[PDB]
Amino acid sequence: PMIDQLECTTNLIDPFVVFERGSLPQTRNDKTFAASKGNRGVQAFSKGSVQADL
Amino acid sequence: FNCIDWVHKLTLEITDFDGSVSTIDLGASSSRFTNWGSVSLSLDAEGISGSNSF
Amino acid sequence: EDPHLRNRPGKGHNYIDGMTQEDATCKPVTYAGACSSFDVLLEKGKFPLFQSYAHHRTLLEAVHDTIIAKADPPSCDLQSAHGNPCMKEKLVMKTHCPNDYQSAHYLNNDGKMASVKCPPKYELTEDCNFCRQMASLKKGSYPLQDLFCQSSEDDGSKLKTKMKGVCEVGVQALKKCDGQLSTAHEVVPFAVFKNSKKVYLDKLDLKTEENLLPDSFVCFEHKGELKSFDISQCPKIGGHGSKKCTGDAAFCSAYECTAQYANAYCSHANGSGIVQIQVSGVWKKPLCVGYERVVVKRELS
Amino acid sequence: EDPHLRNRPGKGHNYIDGMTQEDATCKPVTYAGACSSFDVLLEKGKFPLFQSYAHHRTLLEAVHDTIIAKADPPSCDLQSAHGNPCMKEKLVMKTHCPNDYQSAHYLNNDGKMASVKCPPKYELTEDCNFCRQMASLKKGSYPLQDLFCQSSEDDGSKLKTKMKGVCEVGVQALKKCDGQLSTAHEVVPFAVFKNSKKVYLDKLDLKTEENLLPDSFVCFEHKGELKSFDISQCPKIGGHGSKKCTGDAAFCSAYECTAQYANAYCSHANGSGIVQIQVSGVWKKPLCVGYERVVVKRELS
Amino acid sequence: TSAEFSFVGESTTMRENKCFEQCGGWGCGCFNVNPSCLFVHTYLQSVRKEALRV
Repeated sequence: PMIDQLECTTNLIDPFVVFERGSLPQTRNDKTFAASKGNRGVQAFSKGSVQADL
Repeated sequence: FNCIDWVHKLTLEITDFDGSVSTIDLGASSSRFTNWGSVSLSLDAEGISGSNSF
Repeated sequence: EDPHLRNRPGKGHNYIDGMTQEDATCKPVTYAGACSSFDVLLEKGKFPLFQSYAHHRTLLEAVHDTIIAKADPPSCDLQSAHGNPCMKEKLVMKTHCPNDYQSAHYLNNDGKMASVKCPPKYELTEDCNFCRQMASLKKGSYPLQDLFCQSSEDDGSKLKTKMKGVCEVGVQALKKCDGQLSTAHEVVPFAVFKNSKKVYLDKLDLKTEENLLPDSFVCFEHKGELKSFDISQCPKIGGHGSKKCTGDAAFCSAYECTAQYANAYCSHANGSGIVQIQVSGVWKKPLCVGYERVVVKRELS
Repeated sequence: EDPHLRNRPGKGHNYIDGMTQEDATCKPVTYAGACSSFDVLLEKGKFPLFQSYAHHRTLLEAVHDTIIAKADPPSCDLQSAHGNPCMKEKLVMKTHCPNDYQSAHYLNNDGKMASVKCPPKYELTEDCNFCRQMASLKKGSYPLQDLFCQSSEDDGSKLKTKMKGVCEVGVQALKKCDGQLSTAHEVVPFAVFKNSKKVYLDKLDLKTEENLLPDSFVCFEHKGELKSFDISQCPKIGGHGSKKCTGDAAFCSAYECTAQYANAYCSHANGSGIVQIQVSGVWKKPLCVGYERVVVKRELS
Repeated sequence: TSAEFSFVGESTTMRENKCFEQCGGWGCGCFNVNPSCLFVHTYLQSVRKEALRV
């Protein structure tokens, strides 16, 4: 407050800086995190085989 | 958001006997609904543990 | 629900051939009058599906609006000698009917207009499956189903009922089960498409959107209560018409708002016009969808 | 202490050409007579700004004091042929007209003063657009804004509406937007300067300073709370005049107090002074600052 | 006290009443699809003609 003036400042954290700093695809350990190819949500790409029963 | 348990999801399409193609998915041990029965997964594969710190 | 309960757009006729003894109050259908073929549709705890969507037409209103055709005979005689055509389609339906009623219309297999009628002066029973001898008798019919009709142009002849493991659901017969039979009183919804039959479904996924048709906008004039105004008189953009119309952005974005030369203030409806259903994964707009209470005969062997 | 809400400084006239039939009670505006163009300005919960700024001029008083320019024509007819020029700048004005009132004015985007009215026998509607039929017709002008005016001659032609995310508000085309438009109504203040247009502002900062102006004191008449009294009849300091007045230190420090020889116990008005707005970070002297609901066309694509 | 056992009596005997949910329909011996009721009235009686004071 300055009698008649009012200088209000907020030190808000910009999320676009963090979003543009480390965006997918990224290399984490032996896996490779990337986006999805259908439903919304983050996924993960592996380097192994397919061992499942339907 | 964050991840607490990585579910092994497999994008699996289903082509019926008449000719209709339906694209669904299966995760961990979940089931779906089709025009001829129900498909589910019996065994998963791999599995990333420790994701609460991300 | 919907605020418009007694107000019916368009014609609003609820009378069938053979039971035209109530046209003084059921033609048209307004806030006043005691219409025996419309008062039971707004009862709490009876037909909630009709209370959810009330801005559209009904079965009889669709018949009078050249939407749903009639069967043969349109009004069966539930007392005539040598049997009657409307018998097996009624004995398989487990629906309750109050007393002092003479008719009870429903939906047949071909999606036409099938109904029964008691000769004067007969009444119905608890299950309203037969006419018995004789308060005041209602001069109309009783809706045996909880369905609502509208105008749609989506073909669905190849989307026949695919209920697996069921012998005869509702009224239609999928096959001739010669072995075992499991008769149970289960509720199963139904849907009717263009040039199709009474298709039964498991789940009911509704959809509420709008369009540019006049059936999605209401109007009212200001004079010294609520007074409805015709919707077909609002001119189009760059076309012709009768009396000028005006409204908010939802109304001005469809028609032509003249403002200073208008005579009635129009407003947007509370979500009405196009009601689509989710069948076979895609979204299609049915004709007469509902949620009846019949008897389903499943398989066993 | 508490200033009254009816003591209008200056001339105190609230009438316009074409609807000046209420000049018997609105010229001037005092406790005697019910002025139709001032009764709704003191409604609790409707115009809080006008109640906060009591001793301040209005739009009509600014017109009569040669402060705000007049339109041509200043009173446009609603049911007249060959279109209506006073509708293109008023259709995007979200207002609300109650009853009885026949005419209504508004502050156009050209900085002038326009007004509309219905020819006999008609009145206003709910959207303040066309005319309808009804009890009595109050020959006046219903205000549609919550603005306050004052006497100032500060030039401000180098200041225009520079809102963020606004393509075209009202009828003034701001920045060129090649994308779509988001036609929607919202709240936003504004401020009109001298020799300029209706400049819209997203935020504003009001500043009130106390001076020794004659329009900053209230007087309570008595024999020699209570009723009001004309302050223009009070004598000045170091002189005489018509009647006599007295008060506390705030009134005796500016004028002359005769104690027992006075006829009205004056005091200090808690709600006056010169009001200034802060535009572009620079304090200027506005003319009429209001707070209405307009249709702002923001961005979308 | 069950409805199918109120005619027996309320003698001083360590007894208990249970009710287990069974199957219904014509495949089990009923006319309704709702599950049937299995009223069980179990009572304990003596075996030996002598007792022991521990």
